[PDB]
Amino acid sequence: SNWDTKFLKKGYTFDDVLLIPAESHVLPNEVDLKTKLADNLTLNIPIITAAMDTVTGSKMAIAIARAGGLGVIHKNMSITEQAEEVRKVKRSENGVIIDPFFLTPEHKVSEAEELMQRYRISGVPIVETLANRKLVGIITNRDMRFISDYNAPISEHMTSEHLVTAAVGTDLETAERILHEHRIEKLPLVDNSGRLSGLITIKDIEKVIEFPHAAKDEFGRLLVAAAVGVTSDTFERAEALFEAGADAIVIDTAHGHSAGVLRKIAEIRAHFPNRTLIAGNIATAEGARALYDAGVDVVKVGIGPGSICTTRVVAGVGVPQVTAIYDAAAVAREYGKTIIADGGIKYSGDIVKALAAGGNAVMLGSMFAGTDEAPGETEIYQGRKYKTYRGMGSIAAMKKNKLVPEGIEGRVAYKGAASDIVFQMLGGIRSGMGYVGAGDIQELHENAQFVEMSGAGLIESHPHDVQITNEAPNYS
Amino acid sequence: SNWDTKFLKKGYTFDDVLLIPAESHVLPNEVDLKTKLADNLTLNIPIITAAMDTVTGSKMAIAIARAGGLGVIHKNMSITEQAEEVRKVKRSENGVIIDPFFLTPEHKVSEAEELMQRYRISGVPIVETLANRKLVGIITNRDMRFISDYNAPISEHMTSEHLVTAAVGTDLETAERILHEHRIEKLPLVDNSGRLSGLITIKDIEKVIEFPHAAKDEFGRLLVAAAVGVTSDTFERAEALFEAGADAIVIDTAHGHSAGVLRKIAEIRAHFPNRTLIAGNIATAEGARALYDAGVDVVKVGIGPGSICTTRVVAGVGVPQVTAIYDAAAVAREYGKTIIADGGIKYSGDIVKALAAGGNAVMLGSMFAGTDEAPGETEIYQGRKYKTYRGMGSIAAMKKNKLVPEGIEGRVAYKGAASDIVFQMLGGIRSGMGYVGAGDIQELHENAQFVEMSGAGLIESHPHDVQITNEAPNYS
Amino acid sequence: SNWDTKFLKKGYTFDDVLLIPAESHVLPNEVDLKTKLADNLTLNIPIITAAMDTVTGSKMAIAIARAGGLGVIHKNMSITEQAEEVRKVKRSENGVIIDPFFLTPEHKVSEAEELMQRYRISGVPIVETLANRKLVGIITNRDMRFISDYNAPISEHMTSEHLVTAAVGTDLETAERILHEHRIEKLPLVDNSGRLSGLITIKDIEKVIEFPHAAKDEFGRLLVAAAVGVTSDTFERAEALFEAGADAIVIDTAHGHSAGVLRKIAEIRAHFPNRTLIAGNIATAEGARALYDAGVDVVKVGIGPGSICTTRVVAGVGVPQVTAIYDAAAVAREYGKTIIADGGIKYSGDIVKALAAGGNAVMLGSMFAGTDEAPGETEIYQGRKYKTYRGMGSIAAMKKNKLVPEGIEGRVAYKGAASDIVFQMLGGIRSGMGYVGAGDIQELHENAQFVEMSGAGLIESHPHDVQITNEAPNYS
Amino acid sequence: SNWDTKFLKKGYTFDDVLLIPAESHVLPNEVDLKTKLADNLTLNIPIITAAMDTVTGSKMAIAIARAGGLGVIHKNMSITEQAEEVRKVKRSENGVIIDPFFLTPEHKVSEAEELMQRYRISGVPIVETLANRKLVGIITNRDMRFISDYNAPISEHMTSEHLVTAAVGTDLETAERILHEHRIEKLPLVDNSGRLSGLITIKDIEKVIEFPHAAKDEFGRLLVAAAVGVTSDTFERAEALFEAGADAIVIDTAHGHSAGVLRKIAEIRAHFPNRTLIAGNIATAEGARALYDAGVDVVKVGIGPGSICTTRVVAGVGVPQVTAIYDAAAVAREYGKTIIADGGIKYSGDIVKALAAGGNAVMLGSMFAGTDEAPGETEIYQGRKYKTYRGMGSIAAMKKNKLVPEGIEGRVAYKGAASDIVFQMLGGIRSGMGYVGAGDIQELHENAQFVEMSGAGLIESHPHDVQITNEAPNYS
Ligand SMILES: O=c1[nH]cnc2c1ncn2[C@@H]1O[C@H](COP(=O)(O)O)[C@@H](O)[C@H]1O
Ligand SMILES: O=c1[nH]cnc2c1ncn2[C@@H]1O[C@H](COP(=O)(O)O)[C@@H](O)[C@H]1O
Ligand SMILES: O=c1[nH]cnc2c1ncn2[C@@H]1O[C@H](COP(=O)(O)O)[C@@H](O)[C@H]1O
Ligand SMILES: O=c1[nH]cnc2c1ncn2[C@@H]1O[C@H](COP(=O)(O)O)[C@@H](O)[C@H]1O
Repeated sequence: SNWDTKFLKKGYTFDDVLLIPAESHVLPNEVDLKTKLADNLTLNIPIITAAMDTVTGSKMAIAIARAGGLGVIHKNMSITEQAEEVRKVKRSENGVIIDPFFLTPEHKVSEAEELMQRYRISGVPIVETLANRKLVGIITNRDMRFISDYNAPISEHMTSEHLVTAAVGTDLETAERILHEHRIEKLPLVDNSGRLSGLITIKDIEKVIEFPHAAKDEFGRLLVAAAVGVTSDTFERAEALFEAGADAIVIDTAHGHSAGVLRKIAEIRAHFPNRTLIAGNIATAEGARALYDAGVDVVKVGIGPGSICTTRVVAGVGVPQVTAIYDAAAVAREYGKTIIADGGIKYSGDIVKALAAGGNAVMLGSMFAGTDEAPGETEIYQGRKYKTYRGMGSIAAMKKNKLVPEGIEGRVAYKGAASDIVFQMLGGIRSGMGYVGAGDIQELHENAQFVEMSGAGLIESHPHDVQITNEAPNYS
Repeated sequence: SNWDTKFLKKGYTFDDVLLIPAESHVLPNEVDLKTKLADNLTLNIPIITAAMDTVTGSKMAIAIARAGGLGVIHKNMSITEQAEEVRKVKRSENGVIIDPFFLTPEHKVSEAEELMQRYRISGVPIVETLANRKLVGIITNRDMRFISDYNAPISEHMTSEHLVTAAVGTDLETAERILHEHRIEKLPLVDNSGRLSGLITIKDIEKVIEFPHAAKDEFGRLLVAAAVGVTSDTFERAEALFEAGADAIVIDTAHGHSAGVLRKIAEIRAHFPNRTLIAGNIATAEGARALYDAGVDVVKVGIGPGSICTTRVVAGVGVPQVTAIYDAAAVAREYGKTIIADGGIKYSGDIVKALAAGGNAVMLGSMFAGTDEAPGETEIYQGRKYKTYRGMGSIAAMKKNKLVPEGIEGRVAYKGAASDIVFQMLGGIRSGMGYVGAGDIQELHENAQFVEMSGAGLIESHPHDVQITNEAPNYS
Repeated sequence: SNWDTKFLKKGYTFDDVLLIPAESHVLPNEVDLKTKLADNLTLNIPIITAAMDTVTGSKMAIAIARAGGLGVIHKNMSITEQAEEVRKVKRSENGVIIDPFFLTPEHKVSEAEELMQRYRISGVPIVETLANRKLVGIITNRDMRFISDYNAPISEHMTSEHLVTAAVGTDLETAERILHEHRIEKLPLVDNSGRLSGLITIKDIEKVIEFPHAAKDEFGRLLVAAAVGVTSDTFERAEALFEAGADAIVIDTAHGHSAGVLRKIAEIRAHFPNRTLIAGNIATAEGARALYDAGVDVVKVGIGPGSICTTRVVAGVGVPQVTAIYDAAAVAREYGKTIIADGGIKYSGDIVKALAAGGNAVMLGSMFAGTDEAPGETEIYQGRKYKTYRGMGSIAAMKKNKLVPEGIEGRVAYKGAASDIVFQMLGGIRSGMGYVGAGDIQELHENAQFVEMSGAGLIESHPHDVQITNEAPNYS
Repeated sequence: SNWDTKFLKKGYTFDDVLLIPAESHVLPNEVDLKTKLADNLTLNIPIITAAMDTVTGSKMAIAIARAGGLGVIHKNMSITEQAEEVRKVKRSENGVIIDPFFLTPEHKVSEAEELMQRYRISGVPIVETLANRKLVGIITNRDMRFISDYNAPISEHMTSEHLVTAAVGTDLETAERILHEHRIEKLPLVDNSGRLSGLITIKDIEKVIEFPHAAKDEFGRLLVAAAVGVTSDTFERAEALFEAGADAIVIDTAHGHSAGVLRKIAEIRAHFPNRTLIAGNIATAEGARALYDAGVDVVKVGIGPGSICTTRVVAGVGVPQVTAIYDAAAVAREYGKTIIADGGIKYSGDIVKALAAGGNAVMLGSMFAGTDEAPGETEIYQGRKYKTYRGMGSIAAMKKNKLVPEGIEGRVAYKGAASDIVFQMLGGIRSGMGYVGAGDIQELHENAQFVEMSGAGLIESHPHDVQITNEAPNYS
């Protein structure tokens, strides 16, 4: 009976501690920000965007991946809508490197314009038979503008020129070379039998230049994760997401230490033995252990620290985030697995503390909530523009009247491009890691130490006794 | 001499702790909210409304009982007024299942309309003799509208039809059946000699449907408690209340660890050996022990935590509520008795903490203070409507000029129906208990543990860094 | 070297602790508020008014004494002015019970009106010779109105009636009897030789009725203390004050643990071996010991807690008041001497904590600062009236430009009569002592215990979550 | 692995502690404020002005030195500009006591007016040959006004009078005597061969009177320090500064516990074996040790406490200042070296705490930021005048767009002359040291102790419950 151990212990939150400076042999610009979450999941920056309908849609998942992070597409939409959202992220870069779009000569140019405008593409590979996939040509914009009547076989108006192709598996470096020698923009990839396997474009090559640290899969396509809950349509949902290309699924739950959740997760794992599973939230060592034991690959920590979260107020449950991460990370290392610090982070400095306490990555909602990419609804008050930001446990989100919320509905100032937000936080992360001499996150877990501060020390830590009219892009 | 133990120890209040999540095998919707306070007192929800003249009158006592709770009628009124207030609660449902109203043929229809409008009833059972109680008929509204001159014997204008009755003790299920077969709304209950014992109505049956979790007595009448102090008119008051139907009395005192209070309580118990006694406030283990030893059944904990309480400021006395509940609950279990956590609760989450620290029920004042049912006086400021809320130790309350107050006078925003307030708090209670895996309050005492948080952790616990224009019905 | 004990320990201030309720056998109205500070100094209430030029002049010293307390006349004025201020307090009640005013027949009625209007009196005892003091008569208002030309011997216009007198030493009870039988208002007291020793009046008898708990000396005259510093004019000042009637002097210093102060105090004691000495401020056990060892009777505790004090901010020195009182009171009991808790008290509850931590009395400045009696200057802002309140270490006070202040200049709202302020605080003191069961201050030191509270607990202790538009006379 | 010692310990900031009063045998006006930082560096007051482009230029370095302190000229300017800034401080008093300005008869009066107006001087010593330096005369204002055409040899218009001189090495006391007997204002110093070595003026003698406690070098010239970073132009910079007269250089770094910084410092020391080196910031015992071991003479402590500093927020790194000073001072004494408490000081009381925790001097930025001398830019808001104050890590400062700041840009109210600010802080320092009985800073380290206070105690420490409309020059 814990009646005699009713008051267990004290917990620390980001504002109770500071990282202590230490000898350092690594400059901020040379710290390694990569983090491997699972065999299949390694990110170039320890940053992940929350699965919230006001933060992560395909645009955000695309922007955070290009920056080297991971986006988790929210499940507050139909399985079909969420899967298509996921496909959009996979189709972004090297979109058709595999599983290309294509039509037959039989089809009508109209159908070609249908998919050229639906998936927004300059050309459509044309194969003899949808089943044979033997490349016979390709229809392009130039072709569509020359064409008068679209109600005709895409054949009559074609490109039966001397097809220039490359073997399956040619990389971007060699394709760029081939595209340059032939003054072309699209390079179809076919096997030794002329069967179409995919297509490489000049843009793909350019995007590699534009976003050098993008987190991508084996095919050079941006990584993406998607969330699902523990309901009757979970499998259906999970299989639709994986089939759309998801590199991992996130079983998002309010209480991950629930028998039911553990039951469903084991069933999900039993069905997807190879896939990467990230699971719901816990804030204790046993909760992390229960989830790992259930087959999860990555455990997300966080009960109540959310900016828009009212769990601690309405249910009276939770644990200060720095302590929760730490207690859970003790198990993550026992199992040689990973953890995501989820919530309560408001400053770049908080990210370094969350990582130093044992996190392998942090999930951010509030910090991205008002960007160009975030799906939130724009509002104007006092002339300034805002972006709605609501907890998934709020009334509006839990919608299709109030029905016992664990979160609130709010809004945050317009922040502009997410790439800028990310750039500001990485600088703080690199500086933080430079101060404690951590060349990589591993050293951070092993060497970084905290000094506890009081409310006054927190005051000293923030700028004080000075009137600020123009704030820093990394401080309020 | 405690001079060497002047600084005894540290105390915790609701905002210093959080309940730690734990493995759970019970969903929120299946947690058991019942709580037995005494052999005679079991509630369907661990909620009780404060004995304050701005919170609990008969309307509130009726609403909280229908929801499964208990209302404590305040004593800031004459003994006669408080007793009638109590009768109103007993007469609400199955109001005349026993001790029915009745008149004789002799009486004048006028007297019948007198009691039909005083107690608001559609019919008046008519007996041959007030002493014989032999049912001879019943006068109804239809009868009153047909009647021209009321200054006449209720006989001349009557209902000497074929009386349809049921034996004493027939339950609502069988009465409903009888009422339906005879297309009637009132079913008189008589003994084998035709003597009237009570009456069952169609509404009674309907109210059982409308409020399925109502806390009721052996007769299916809503439960109710009433408060009394320790003065010379206490006995007179207590006996008037019990005689009106009170299921328990609350000896409400500022300092329950007083020799005088203990003296009076023992005298009250010596006189009412069977009755359920709930007693004044204490905040220590010895105070609870002194009261239990004096014969009390349920001890209420709380010295100074009240929203409108100034005891800690003007007298400088008190103890942080979570510690007080806990220290007292240690004794409650030694004696195998119960405790009510009284005051300082502002959020549904606080209720779960109060219960987890050892409370068997919580008493709420502020949270109900501005509802439809609360007796407070309405005020308008800035266009919005408010409801006065004053401590019973304030000047105005202590009235029939300032006379050394231990509390203040205030007001709170209009909250609408109390049933809605209750519904919001139960949801939070069920979620809280779900997180720690407590299927019932007992498991809550035995298994739930607290983690201590600092001021910063409290900040993290509440929503932050987000502009809220539309709040949740369960958070501010 | 304390370099290894640089961080000595933690200190508590009034807002860190609460008194724990305990069994009680004494009602608030029967608690004993008396406190003996020294053989010569016993007060009826443990309250003393600060020696500040904006708080204690003769009017305040008179009002607090009538209530049973002690007033300390400030030294921010000439020795002559301070002594006369002191005489005014002694002349208030039984003003001429000894050392009466008197003139000879020789004098001119003009001189009689001079002193009748200077000291405001209805009559002037007239003696044959200033040196003989043989009562020959008495001139009264009635006499002055009958008199046309004042430039004449008070003899020509006289009262050589049958003198009614009483022997030296007759008390008020017997004098009242004599005054009543002779229908007179003034009763001269003479020795067996007709020599005038003093005079008793009807008012004196009435004032005993009006203020039953007044703190008075052996002659039934109100008690009074006066402050002096440690300078070259100290002796001159101290002897002028004692000669005016001071029952005690207060050697007020910023740092009482100074070699110089201890030197001067010992010299003051060596010169006044019988007198009651109260000395400067200390906040440690050794400081209290140094002062006691120097010959002081009562030590006042307090370095930095003052509402208008900036010592802790500008010098960075001080110790939380509850800890200081306690550390010093440990020595006070070793020496069997007393302590005054000086400063930082803002609520009546704070008084009980200060007494419970070891204080024998508390000195209040801020709480009396805006009363009728306080010498502060009235100011009007937003229509409301204020009363200036400045620390004696502020610039303005240290005046005859800024010259390195240890305190600030401020103002407080007009509070009305001090008797009302006192009445509100005693009620809280009696309630506080009732809760812990302390029948007298001694039991308070021996039995009362503190429970430590956090910032949150402090929040819980004060009224919260309620809009207050009309405050209590004992809370803000 | 510190993974098991992740939460190292608690840190204290100025607002967590208070100095405890102690027996004292020294009055404030007799405390010794001198502090020796190095063999070559002893200040008359433990105060140094921050190397910030909005706080310390030559004017400030001049004012703080005259007061007995040390000014550190910031490096946010070209090496040439910073060196000239430094020369200005050396030329202030006894400006030409050595290395005097001079011209030949050959030169044109025009060139004489060029340097008389560039360096603002009443006269120009004239020597036969720039290489011989044999004094032949001196041109003065009177001479320039008599002269019509400046395009002529300074010879034609001269002062070949009977030259009055003094031997090299004559002090101000004897020079004053010589200047007085000859009714002259400038006294050339020449060797036994008539070679000019320098010049003493009446003003120099007057400035000794005007600023009696000025911190000066062996030649009676004000002391001055200058900052440099760890870059490729450091040596060039350091040698330019020393050559301009710098008495010490400050290697200012964000993280002084960096391998690179330690490398550069050792190289700087290896090159300047005699010079006084003050180095970057650390907040740990090892960091101080690493720097001392690298050859630094004085270590400055402080990571994150700055008013305009955001290091703790954006990087999440730092340590409460009182703890940092103390941990570092433990090493300073092991090595018998010194420390400068850098940042987080807002009140004079904070200076005493910083010194008591082990500092030998404190560096102040914010407190001087809006003075006459501070280089900040003036701004007007609401009619009042402000002075910009920005962290050297802010965007604007890091300028020649945002580029990952560790500090912010702000402004502070106009404060008037710095001499007044200094005067207010010394008074508080002397009072603070008087309370703990510290006759000098050494006793402060050895005897002073701290008592820890809570948030409430901090409240008690500051003025409270009083409306202040006119603040003290030493408190807000
Ligand atoms: O209504 C809610 N209640 C509790 N947690 C929520 C709610 N909505 C989102 N969250 C979680 O809390 C985190 C808050 O992130 P933040 O806004 O950056 O602090 C998200 O990643 C979600 O896991
Ligand atoms: O004037 C008063 N002083 C102290 N306690 C009071 C006073 N008036 C009511 N109370 C008590 O404090 C509780 C406050 O409940 P709350 O407003 O919900 O926090 C009530 O149940 C009463 O027991
Ligand atoms: O300028 C000042 N500095 C420090 N203490 C002061 C000053 N002026 C008065 N005091 C002291 O502090 C106490 C403050 O009382 P309060 O205003 O009731 O808190 C007075 O009794 C004096 O002993
Ligand atoms: O942008 C910045 N980040 C961190 N420290 C800074 C920055 N600018 C100046 N400082 C340092 O912090 C101190 C702050 O002094 P203060 O304003 O008096 O608290 C200065 O002496 C510098 O060492």
